[PDB]
Amino acid sequence: AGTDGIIELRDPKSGAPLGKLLGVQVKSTESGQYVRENDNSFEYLLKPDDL
Amino acid sequence: SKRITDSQVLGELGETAIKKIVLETGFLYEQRGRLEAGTDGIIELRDPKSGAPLGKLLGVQVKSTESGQYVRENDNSFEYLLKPDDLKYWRTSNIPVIIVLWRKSDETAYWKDVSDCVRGEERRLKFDKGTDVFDPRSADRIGALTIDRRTPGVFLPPLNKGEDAIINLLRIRLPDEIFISTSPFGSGRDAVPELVKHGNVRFDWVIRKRRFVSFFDPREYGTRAIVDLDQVEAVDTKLIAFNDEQDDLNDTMDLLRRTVERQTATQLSFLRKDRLFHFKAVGVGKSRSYRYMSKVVSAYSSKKKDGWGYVRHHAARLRFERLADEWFLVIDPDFHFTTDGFQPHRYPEALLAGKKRLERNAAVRGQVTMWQHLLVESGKHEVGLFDADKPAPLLQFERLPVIQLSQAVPESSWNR
Amino acid sequence: KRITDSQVLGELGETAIKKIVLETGFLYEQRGRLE
Amino acid sequence: SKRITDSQVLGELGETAIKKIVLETGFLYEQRGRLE
Amino acid sequence: TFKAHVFDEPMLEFGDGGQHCDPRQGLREHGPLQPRSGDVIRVGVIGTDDTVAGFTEFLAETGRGIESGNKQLINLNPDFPGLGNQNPFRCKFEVPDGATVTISRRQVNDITGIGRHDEAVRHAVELISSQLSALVEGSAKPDVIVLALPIPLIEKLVNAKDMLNFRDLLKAKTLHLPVPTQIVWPDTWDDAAKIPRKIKRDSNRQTQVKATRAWNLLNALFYKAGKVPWRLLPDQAEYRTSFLGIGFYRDLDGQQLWTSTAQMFDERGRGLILRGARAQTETRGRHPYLTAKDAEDLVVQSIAAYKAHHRHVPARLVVLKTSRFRSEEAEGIDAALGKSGIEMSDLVWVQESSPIAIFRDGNYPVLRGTFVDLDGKGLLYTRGSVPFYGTFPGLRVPRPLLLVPHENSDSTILTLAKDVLALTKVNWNTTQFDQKLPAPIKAAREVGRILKHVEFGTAVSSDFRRYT
Amino acid sequence: DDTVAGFTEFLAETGRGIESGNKQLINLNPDFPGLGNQNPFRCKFEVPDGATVTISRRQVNDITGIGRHDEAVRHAVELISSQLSALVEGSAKPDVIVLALPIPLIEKLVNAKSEGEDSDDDVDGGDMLNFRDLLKAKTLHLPV
Amino acid sequence: IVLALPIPLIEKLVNAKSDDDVDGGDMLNFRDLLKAKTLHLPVPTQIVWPDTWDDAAKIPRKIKRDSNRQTQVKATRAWNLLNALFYKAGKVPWRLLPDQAEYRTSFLGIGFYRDLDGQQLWTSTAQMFDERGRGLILRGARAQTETRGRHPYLTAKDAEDLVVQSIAAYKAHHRHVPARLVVLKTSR
Amino acid sequence: LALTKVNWNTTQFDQKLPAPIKAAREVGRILKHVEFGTAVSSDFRRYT
Amino acid sequence: LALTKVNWNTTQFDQKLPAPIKAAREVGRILKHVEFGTAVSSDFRRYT
Amino acid sequence: DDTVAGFTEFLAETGRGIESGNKQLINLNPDFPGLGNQNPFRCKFEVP
DNA sequence: AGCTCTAAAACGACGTCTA
DNA sequence: TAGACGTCGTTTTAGAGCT
RNA sequence: AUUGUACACGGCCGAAU
DNA sequence: ATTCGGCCGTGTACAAT
Ligand SMILES: [Ca+2]
Ligand SMILES: [Ca+2]
Ligand SMILES: [Ca+2]
Ligand SMILES: [Ca+2]
Repeated sequence: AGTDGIIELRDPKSGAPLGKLLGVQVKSTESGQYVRENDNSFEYLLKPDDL
Repeated sequence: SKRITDSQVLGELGETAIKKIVLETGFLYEQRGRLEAGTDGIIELRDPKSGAPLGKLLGVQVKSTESGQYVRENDNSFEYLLKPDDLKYWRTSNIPVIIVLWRKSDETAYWKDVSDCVRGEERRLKFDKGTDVFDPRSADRIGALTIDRRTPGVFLPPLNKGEDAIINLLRIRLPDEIFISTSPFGSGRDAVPELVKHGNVRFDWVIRKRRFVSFFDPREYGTRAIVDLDQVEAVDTKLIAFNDEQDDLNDTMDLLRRTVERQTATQLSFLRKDRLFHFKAVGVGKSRSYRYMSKVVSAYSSKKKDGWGYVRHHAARLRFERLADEWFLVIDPDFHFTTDGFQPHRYPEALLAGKKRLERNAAVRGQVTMWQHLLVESGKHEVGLFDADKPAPLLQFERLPVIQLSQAVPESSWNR
Repeated sequence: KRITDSQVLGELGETAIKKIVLETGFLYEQRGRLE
Repeated sequence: SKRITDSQVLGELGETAIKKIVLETGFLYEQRGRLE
Repeated sequence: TFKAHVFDEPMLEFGDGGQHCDPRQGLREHGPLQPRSGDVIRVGVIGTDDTVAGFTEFLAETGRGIESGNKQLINLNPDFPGLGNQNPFRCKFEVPDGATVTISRRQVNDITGIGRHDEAVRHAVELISSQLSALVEGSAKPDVIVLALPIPLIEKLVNAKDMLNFRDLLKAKTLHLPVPTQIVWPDTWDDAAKIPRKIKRDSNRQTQVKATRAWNLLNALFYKAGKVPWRLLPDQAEYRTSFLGIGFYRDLDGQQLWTSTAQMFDERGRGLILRGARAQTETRGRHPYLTAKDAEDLVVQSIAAYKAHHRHVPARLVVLKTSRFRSEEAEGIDAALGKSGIEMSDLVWVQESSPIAIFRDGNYPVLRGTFVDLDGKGLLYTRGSVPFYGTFPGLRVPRPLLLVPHENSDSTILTLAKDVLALTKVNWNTTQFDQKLPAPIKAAREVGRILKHVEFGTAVSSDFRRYT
Repeated sequence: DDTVAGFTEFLAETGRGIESGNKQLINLNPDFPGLGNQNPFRCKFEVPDGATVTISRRQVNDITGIGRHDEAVRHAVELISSQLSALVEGSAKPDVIVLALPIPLIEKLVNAKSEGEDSDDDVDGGDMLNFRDLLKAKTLHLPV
Repeated sequence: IVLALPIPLIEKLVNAKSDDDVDGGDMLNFRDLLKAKTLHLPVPTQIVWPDTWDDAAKIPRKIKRDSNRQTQVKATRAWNLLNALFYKAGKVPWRLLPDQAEYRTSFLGIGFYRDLDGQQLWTSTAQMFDERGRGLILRGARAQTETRGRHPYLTAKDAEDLVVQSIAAYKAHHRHVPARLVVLKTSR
Repeated sequence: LALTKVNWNTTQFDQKLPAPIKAAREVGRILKHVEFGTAVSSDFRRYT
Repeated sequence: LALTKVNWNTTQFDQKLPAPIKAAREVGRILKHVEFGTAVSSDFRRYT
Repeated sequence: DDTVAGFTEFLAETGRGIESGNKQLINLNPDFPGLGNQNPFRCKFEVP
């Protein structure tokens, strides 16, 4: 699907799961170099269908 | 040793069973791992027309049961008590959460939004066995919870598998044989009074351009004085009925309507100023009822009221069209108003406008089915069941196959 | 993107089979995304 | 009232780390469900 | 048998590439397709002082926002966002100082004193048109002029105390003024005021909720200001097409029948030109069809209008008519196409009186956009249950459109139905997108009402701003 | 556009499977299985959008309006070759191109009878041009 | 298809040294002859010398027999070669960004080339126009006309038949004649 | 100037000649050896 | 007899003629209109 | 067989990325990215 | 300082009191 | 009869315990 | 006439007897 | 007169089950 995982919040003190979900998509690269990557910043181009 | 008790496998059986139900509905299920906190899965909506995942999620909690009865089960509804800790966790969620109950004994699944409290009791839900069933028929209802109805601009594409709709057409099975002749009479109207003196009135005949045509042989069951016997040579119906000439279309349509009138003459009266077929009223002030199939349904074809009153005969505008060299009949539901049931009413404005305003698609569709049942039955074999003085009807009407619609109206979700 | 009806059919079959194994008495473990 | 103790989170983290190590090796790892 | 199909709702464009299926919602998110230059749309008002002040506050009342008239259906009866960052037009409507013309009580009493309704209508038209000229020539210079008719005038001009129609006569007699007009009754901008009906004096006029009224009225004002609100989203690779709707209107005497045409085509870039025009030469007759010679001239004029904007003849020409295409019209149209070298052509008769219908189990009608092929004749449900609205917004039962293409049609009925269904969403006179008729067909009829009083040979503006 | 839409539906219809014409001889007249386990080619026959070229009614009337059959065939070949050239150099290049000839074009090119008075039927000549053979010969340079 | 010519074959075909006496100096060009003779094949072909995919390889020049040819750096060679390979595979890499309000235009370039006999002059033309949607068509055609001479210019009839052919090619994709037609020519 | 950036034979965009002019010359080199009257593909991929 | 079952123009395997004979006649129909000395593709998919 | 194997390695070599030939002018002489997310053609050049 | 049971959390239904 | 409270089953790690 | 639909009424047209 | 086809114009009810 569009997302690759769901992050659910949880209070680190009491351990109570807050129930708030958060979609996550993960792009994995192997020894790549992002577009216009300096030593402090870089860019990334999202696919139009993902938006 | 290690044991996997029947309770554990049953609990996993329910989660798999609900996933199977969701998947065949068309959505996507998302089983949560060991760290589930009260939601047994996540449901993502999908568009059945295009297959695109809609991206709207909702939590699922599944509570299985091998056998037994829920709280206050009465074969119509039951209740379920929610654990307070579960209810508190579900409230904090930013997505809707639905609880699904699965019973192994009768392999049934019921669903309900956890926020659908009954009688103000927050931790009690009241199911309904006739409308809370978990299955593909409820796809639109599930997706409706994923949006806030209070904010503008939120909507869901139709999620049902599809529907089936009637076409409001009746296929006409014409007899393969048509009786044509070059009658000496110049016009049809001129020959009408001449028929009365001779007798043997049938009135399924149309003559124009000095040429005669009918489905019945004029030599019997009808008069002969209007035609010359030598030139009466019977020919196949396909030669004139499906012939491209415009004049051959007009007489065929006129012949079809006049033929239809005799077949339904037992119950239908054909008005002339308005080309309207209306149910004839037996008894001046006696309302009628006609029964038709779908199931046994009795509709008040003739209805009368108090005061000076009127008689609301159910009416139709029967019209004939030719499609793909095959003749069809169109039913246009309408109403006819009469004071004593025989002569027309004089101010049917408020009655027609008042009556037509109220009915909806459900009522209009019922009238189409009623008329379709009547015309089909009116031409059936053995309708007279005598083989003499009542021959088999010439025209056979059969319902078209039901039209298949890919998308379906989310009518169930539109409850107010 | 899109999810073809054949793609969801495969998951329906695996879920149907997993359902069949469960009341048989055994245990079923659906494998990961890798085929 | 619902609580996810650090023990369960630590166990899940250990399982995830072992799966990550296995995938770094080049093998395939399948995680068993509730009925493990 | 008969094969069905349910078209998805065509997508619209609202500037900056904004795409949505709902005009009013699409305007909220992205704004108008063509952004208005400046930030204020100056609106002139003509009427009695109470009507002028009553409408002036209504424009301000829209700035603060109007609460949704039915919370159950906020997609069908949405709120008006107001002057915030969600302004549907990204502009504010003002009645600038000096842009107000007042009809005196003596002037109003002068109109109502005339016994003859037709004579009173003509006397009112020349009075109002004179006041229109003063507003245009003055330093105010509005963009759109609103005529707020007082209740006594409405009781006289519309109701009694064939006959002339005040709106059609007024629009025709002001076709020579640059600023478009807009008639508004007091019921629109004030819930307290009630106007009795014509035949039934006891009954009042039932109107939509104020939020819906503000959506439709201000959209018309914005369009009449000079900017196109929205447009059909163009496909990636489609033929450069021109749509020509042909309609007929009764003559003033009530016997003869003229031909009124409306043409819609995409402009170069972001735009949608809607042109209302009349046949240059009309042969006297009562015929609801066309002659081979005049049908040729209508196409030739249509091609020239398209060629003026694009500098190339259209690739495909779609002709929509209110009556069955006959052999004389088809061969007349073919002659004009051969002269201009148009490759493909469609000739569709948009019939609304067909008795064929479709019914489904349940209390709601079939979905909008459902199509069924009938031996090459299309049964399109341009109106029906709308999933976006959550209901079917209408009376008893929607009546489907029967599309009967001529034999000289290049495209299939499936493609034509999709185009016809899409054309129903570009009627800028309203924000509700479930219109029964396509815009070229509807605009042709609306043009005919105004042109009924315009004398033949008079040169009039082809802009649809003056007829909507 | 009638033939293009008609043939495109037929390709989808073969995907759903077609019942055998003669059940008595199920080997000589089998049934097309369609998509599934028994898909004969293990592939879907789809017509991608933008891979269709429509012959306008004026273009068909241009071919039918030519008196001599041999001239009409040659004119038709040049017309189809131009459309074929545009289809192979477009963005959506197909694997195989299907020429779904309309009924009027077949009548004029194969049956060689014109709606008006027929010229080449009156003057038979030594032989007659074959549209199919000439079209294949004149499109040998095209890659599809 | 990539034709990776070996070094000994390049020496014979290009440098012609392995040379015989010069006869007119109109030596055949292997690349142009190969491209022409395989125009009936359905797959485009690409010629690649060894020194582009291998920095160690060195082919001496034709006349300057003591010097190798100098080539661009390996990264630049990979950029140009793979872009050509992608284009010949059947897809357009990039296109000019079109202005929203622009006339539908068709570009027609006209050029001339010496005949194989070295005296006569033929006309070769190329046409550029963007198809409906995201695409760009570049056609290459020779004027189907018989007016042979040495003039580096067209005749009245020759140009008319050439422009008509270009318009018809445009009308095949757009189904409408272009709004603008820009003709670029190498001679006055 | 815009036409110089669509030659497709090189990734360096500072081309001197417009593409239609350049493409015409590239077609000419191949067509010297193609005898007149022979039908050939108009695709530029066969000449670049 | 074996060569009669490789006529890919049809799926009915009982064919009266071997494929080399059948294919040689099919290319004759197409090459009838091709001028001599003009290079044409030898692929049989262009002739079947 | 030397050039066929030699060019095939080059196609795979471009997949791994080629360092720029002149870092002083990184725009005139850029480095070929390879098969990462910066793949200029989003496809693999392979010899089957 | 090792084992070993023992706490502590979660989920899965299902008797049992407890009214 | 409903209805938490409970026992039973598992994982999960970590502690107080007897040693 | 903010907006259109549905219904009701009325007028008229095209082809042949 | 009929039988088939169709069209345009002015009013009310209603805001949608
Ligand atoms: Ca679970
Ligand atoms: Ca308006
Ligand atoms: Ca090159
Ligand atoms: Ca074949």
